[PDB]
Amino acid sequence: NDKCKELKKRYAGCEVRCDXPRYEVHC
Repeated sequence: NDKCKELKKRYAGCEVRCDXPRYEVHC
């Protein structure tokens, strides 16, 4: 699963922290 890699990477211009099952993203 490449989805931390690439949420961390469309939200490049925003805030986004992935930690295993946790998906943080402020965009």
